[PDB]
Amino acid sequence: KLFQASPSVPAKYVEDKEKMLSRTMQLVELANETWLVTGRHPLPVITAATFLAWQSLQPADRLSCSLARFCKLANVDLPYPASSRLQELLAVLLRMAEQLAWLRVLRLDKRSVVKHIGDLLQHRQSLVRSAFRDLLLPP
Amino acid sequence: VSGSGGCNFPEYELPELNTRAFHVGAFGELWRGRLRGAGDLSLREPAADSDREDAAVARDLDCSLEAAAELRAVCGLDKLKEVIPENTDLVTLGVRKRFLEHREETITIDRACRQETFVYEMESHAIGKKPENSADMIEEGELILSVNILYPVIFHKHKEHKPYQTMLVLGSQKLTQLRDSIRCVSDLQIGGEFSNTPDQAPEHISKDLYKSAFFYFEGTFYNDKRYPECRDLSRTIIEWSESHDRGYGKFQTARMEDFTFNDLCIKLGFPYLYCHQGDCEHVIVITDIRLVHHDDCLDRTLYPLLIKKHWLWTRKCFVCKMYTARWVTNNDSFAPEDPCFFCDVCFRMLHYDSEGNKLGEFLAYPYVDPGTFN
Amino acid sequence: CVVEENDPIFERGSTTTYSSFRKNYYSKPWSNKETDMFFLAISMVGTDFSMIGQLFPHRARIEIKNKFKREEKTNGWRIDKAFQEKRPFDFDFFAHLLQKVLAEEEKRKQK
Amino acid sequence: IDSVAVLRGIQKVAMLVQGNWVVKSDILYPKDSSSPHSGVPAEVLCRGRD
Amino acid sequence: YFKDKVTGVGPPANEDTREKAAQGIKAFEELLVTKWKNWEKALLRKSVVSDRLQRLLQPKLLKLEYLHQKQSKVSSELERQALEKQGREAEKEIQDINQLPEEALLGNRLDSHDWEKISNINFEGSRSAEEIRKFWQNSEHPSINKQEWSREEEERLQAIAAAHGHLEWQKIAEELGTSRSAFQCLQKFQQHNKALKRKEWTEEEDRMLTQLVQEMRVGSHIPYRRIVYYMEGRDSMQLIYRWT
Amino acid sequence: TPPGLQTDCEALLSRFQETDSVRFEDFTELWRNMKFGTIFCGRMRNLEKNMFTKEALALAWRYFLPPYTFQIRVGALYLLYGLYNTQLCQPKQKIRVALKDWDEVLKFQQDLVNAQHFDAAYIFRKLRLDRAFHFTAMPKLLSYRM
Repeated sequence: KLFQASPSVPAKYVEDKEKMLSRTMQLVELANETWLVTGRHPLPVITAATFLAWQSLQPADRLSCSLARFCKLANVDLPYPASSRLQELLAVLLRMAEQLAWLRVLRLDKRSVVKHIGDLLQHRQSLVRSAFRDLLLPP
Repeated sequence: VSGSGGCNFPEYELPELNTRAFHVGAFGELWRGRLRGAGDLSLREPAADSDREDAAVARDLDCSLEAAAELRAVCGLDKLKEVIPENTDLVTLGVRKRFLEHREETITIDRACRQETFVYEMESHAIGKKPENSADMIEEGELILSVNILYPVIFHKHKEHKPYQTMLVLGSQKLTQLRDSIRCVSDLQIGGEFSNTPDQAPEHISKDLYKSAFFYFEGTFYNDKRYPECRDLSRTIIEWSESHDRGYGKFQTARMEDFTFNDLCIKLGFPYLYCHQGDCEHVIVITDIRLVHHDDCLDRTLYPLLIKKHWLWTRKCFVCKMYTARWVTNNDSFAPEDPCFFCDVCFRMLHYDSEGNKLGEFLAYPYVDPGTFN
Repeated sequence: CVVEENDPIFERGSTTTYSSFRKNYYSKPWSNKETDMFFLAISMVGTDFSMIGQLFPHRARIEIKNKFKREEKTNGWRIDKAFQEKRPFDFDFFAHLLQKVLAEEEKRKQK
Repeated sequence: IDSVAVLRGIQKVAMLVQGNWVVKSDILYPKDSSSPHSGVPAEVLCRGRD
Repeated sequence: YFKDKVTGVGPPANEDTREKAAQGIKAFEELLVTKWKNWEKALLRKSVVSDRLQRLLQPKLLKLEYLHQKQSKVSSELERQALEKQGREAEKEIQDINQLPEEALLGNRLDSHDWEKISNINFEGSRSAEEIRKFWQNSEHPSINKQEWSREEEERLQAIAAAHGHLEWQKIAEELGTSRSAFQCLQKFQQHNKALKRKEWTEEEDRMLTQLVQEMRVGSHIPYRRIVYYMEGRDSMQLIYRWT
Repeated sequence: TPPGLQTDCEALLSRFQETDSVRFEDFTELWRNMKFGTIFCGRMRNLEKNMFTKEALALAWRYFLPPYTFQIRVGALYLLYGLYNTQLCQPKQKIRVALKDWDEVLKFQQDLVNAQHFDAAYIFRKLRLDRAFHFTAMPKLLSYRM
């Protein structure tokens, strides 16, 4: 329901459906190529990706929120392993950012990395190639 | 509709935190009927004097005509001991010694009470104030009402809203008096822009451009129509309240030129809300209500008293730091930050040449410092 | 007719729902001294699950079964060591030790 | 209605031409509106009409 | 709960507020100026250097990706070697850009920088775009001499200001050659200037001094700041002797 | 509340219990030993002493609530009367009385006048003659900010 400014949702959280869909597609493609669709249920990965997308579209007023807050606001039952998938995706994004000179100089973290998801997705190919040049398996 | 539900015997709603709403107007009659209250004149006299006390008490309360009860007088007055709190085993003596020790530790002189001197003078304004004429003296048993407000936000941002002022008003006075007596620097603000011509004299302050002001007391919105320029701000509050089933019952509207403080069925201590000039808000609290005493000011018109004008820190000029600011810049060409402050001498030399030609592109407005009323 | 005995509830938005496909049967955890008394009960009774379940009011039959299977998969050496030693069948002293363990865990919860 | 109050509101939305009041361009063309015949944004219409 | 009784999670807004805010009546909600912090300085430095390095790398990275796409599409071996050499040149360019010292990539004060980007992304909407723009243009920059005066530039400063008429301090500061912002030298000029003070007191000013007392004085305390605000030239320190 | 006074009131309340009867002579005998009216003058008089005496009167009348025993009622009444009568400071801080508290003193004064304790009723008659009450709806002012 984040696409419409209903009375139950503050106008600040509203977003464009097309941009959000594109961002979530890029995020899940990054996940698909990084071995995050094999074995694990899709729904948690999709939820983590769309949450990261919604956050990156306006980190100012959304970075303070969490996955549970987003799910409650969207009125959608959050998958239990969604937290683990979100953590793994954030770790992958961090490992990718370490290769970008300016981001590696920023010395970002699991929380402040969400804002730079745009630049990461822009050059996801070389970044994931470099990350795999140093695979993904269960912890 | 008559006075809303309320009992003139205030019973607490939350013990010691708030009380149920009650018709304050009835207090002027209730407590004055439960007790005669006569004697609001300070007629205390400067032998036959004891004969009056006899001829009174021997028939009112005491049955014995012997003046043996004067033991109280001779003990209280004559046996009263220019003294130091020492040589006795009392705990108040101990706390007084601790206070004196802390004073002798750092405090050098007693003239550090200007913040207290404020309230002292504002209270002395209420004593010894004789009326202008016999027809202007307050009547016996007049109801008095106290009130507090919190306009500014300049105080601590990381703290509660403690530091602002308290007021005092009489019941018999009209509500228009309380409306026009409330002082808020927002009314001194001026619209438009001044960079085009700083020499332009203020043509009209917001006090006249926007006179609309209303109160909110238990669903009773009292509007004002003294002047033809004001507007009914309550038109949106009723629409937004009746548009959705928010649980707020219908609110009753009335005028201010025909309503008195007596019919105010309100709670004491509850944080009411008063607003003026569109959206300027002031959280209000009716703290206490009492009848007139023989020690209060006798002038009725002079009693919208601002009994406690809270201190305020005037903004200094960011350039010289030795004068009060009057102009805030916007889109400045050299200010390190946009909300810079400048005084008259600094504002002119900043962007105006000898003949007053506007230099560079910038915006400026007349910053009426809140200290104007403080 | 009921006079306000139930409270309204929102349940299912009739929309896309998560596919749980899981039933997490609540299994009471195992304490150290509890595991020790369970091991000595095994050594005293053997591999009879019915008797163990009977003498274990704090546990369930399936819980004892899973614990025994895990100990066999992980600590089979301790299982064999316990099966080598023997001790007179103790139904009464076993209940006394159960009460002692209950008091011990109550004390541990008080701390 | 008092003259000053009327004279006060009219200056907000109407602009004087040859002793006559004319409504401001932005009032007739809100920023989210465009030309019904060409579709150019209201900001262009504001400049042209003024 | 301090602001408003209506302060629900989603609070409404009235129509008169639009008119109030349209006429430039900014009175209180915009004067909340705050100071800086060391972590804020570090964040601003990192954000600006990262913005510059990103603007420098983006074209090179895009060209490298295009070269990869082309060498994956083209089949001729000669063109393959040509594109490999081109990507090696681009690789060395990217390397020497990533290994560039952080003094040349800082540019100047008025260098082309996206302030809204750094404000909304890096600062997370903590500081306005202009609030960081000005802070990096005049407050935070290596080209600003942080050393204090030597009591040798005020003479030339005031001489040039009297020769020019005190109209544009910027040009005066540039001609004086102090390598500091106008607001940094003016604070010391007006601190050494003598015209700020006043002199022997006249008789007519006593009327104003007594009126400002009969009108807003309080007990034994006299708010001399009100006098400094109304009466020009008189500071706060020696203005108390006028009533002591 | 002033912490130092919460102990002084309880200390002087011991001498109130020491009294054998309610006749005002016991208070005249007490005054000679427990000169509670020492700080009434002090070394400085300002809002400091003003707030001091205000809080003192308030917390002392607080001990006049119903649950206290008759002897403690008489003690508190006489203490407040003497305090108000010894206020030589510029302002005359009158005791603050709550509307609800104006019910106990009614039967208190009735029992005092019916017992023929002429002094007990004359003290209240003089108190009323001085107009030493602050008629308020509540005994104290409070806010929710804290």
